Formats: sequence, C-alpha cells, structure tokens
Amino acid sequence: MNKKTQLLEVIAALPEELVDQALNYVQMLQNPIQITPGVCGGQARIRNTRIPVWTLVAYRQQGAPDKELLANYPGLTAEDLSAAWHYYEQNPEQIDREIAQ
Amino acid sequence: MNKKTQLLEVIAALPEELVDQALNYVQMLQNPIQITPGVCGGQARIRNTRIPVWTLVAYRQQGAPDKELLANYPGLTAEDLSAAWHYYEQNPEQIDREIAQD
Repeated sequence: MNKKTQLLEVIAALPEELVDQALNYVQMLQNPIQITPGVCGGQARIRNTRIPVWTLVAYRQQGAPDKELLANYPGLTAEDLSAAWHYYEQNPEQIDREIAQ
Repeated sequence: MNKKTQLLEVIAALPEELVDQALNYVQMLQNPIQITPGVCGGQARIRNTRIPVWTLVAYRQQGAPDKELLANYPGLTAEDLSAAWHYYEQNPEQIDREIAQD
C-alpha cells in the first residue's frame, strides 16, 4: 500500500484514548534536529542520520557552499540545513565547542 | 481544539521517510502487551491494567482455561490472552524468571 494512506487508515481507527500520545510522537518527529545520548556522542544531529549539526557548521566554515553539503548527503534537504543553522544560532557555544574539540 | 483533527494535520505533513516509524509507534501504542518502567516494575502487562503477563501464564500453567481468566478479570478480552500467550512463546525465559520465587 501507499504509506500516507496506510497511516491515515490506522489513525482513523485509533482508540480515542491514544490520540494525545500519537500526536505528541508525530509532533516530535516533525523536528528535523534530534538529540540522542550514545548516538554521535549525544550531539544534536539531523534526524535518523549520523550527521551532527556541528559537522555541517564546520564544513560551511571550511568553505563548503550549501550546494556541496546537499550534494554530499543525499537524503538531506534545505529545511534540514536551515534547521541546522537555526540550531547553531540558538546553541552557538555548544556547537563551537564541538567544532574545536 | 480538536486533538484528533490536529493528529490528522500532523500525519498529513509527515515526510514519507518517517511514516514507517510513526506506524510502528502507533502499533506499539495499541499493542495489548505493554512494557514501561513505571508500571508493574517494567514487566510486560496488559494494556490499561496492572496485570502482568506472568500472572496469566502462571494461572494457565496451573490449568486455568481462558474462560475462567475472562470471568475472573472482566477487563480482559480474548485478544489480550492470545497476545499474552504469544508474548510468552516469544519471551519464555523472561516470563519464567518472573513466575519463579526470587
């Protein structure tokens, strides 16, 4: 089956008492950045990848344009990069440390 | 204000690549067999109860037929018992340790 359809069909039959937990989970999945202890050292990363935000920032700082970053990592979107850049803006000390270490 | 319609909105906005993950999560949510640290000391239990799988297996192993379990614990369904027996079949060592004194 088509995946979007498969999920609609499941969600349409879901017990009402599970709606809140399902919503909370999918809302979490909407964030392109993920932090997971014991994955990439617990560092913030692009969701379901082994690409830490700081490595993207480091490659940019060393002169990689966005076209090169996206071309290198083929599941990566513009929104992922934009989210990485926003994460850096909100967490500059942490990321600058990761780059230095 | 309607969390069900909000859930519909968020699933429709989900990238293709995350749909399976969400499917698996929801299957876990609906599974008659639940495992979480804060209920039954992290032992496998029947959804919406504090009845561990191990207690149902112990009763079955002493000869309690399904109909007795269902009469005794009117919250349980046949799907719940069937799922308990499948869980035991898949995790026999774990359950047996829970039955044992310790």
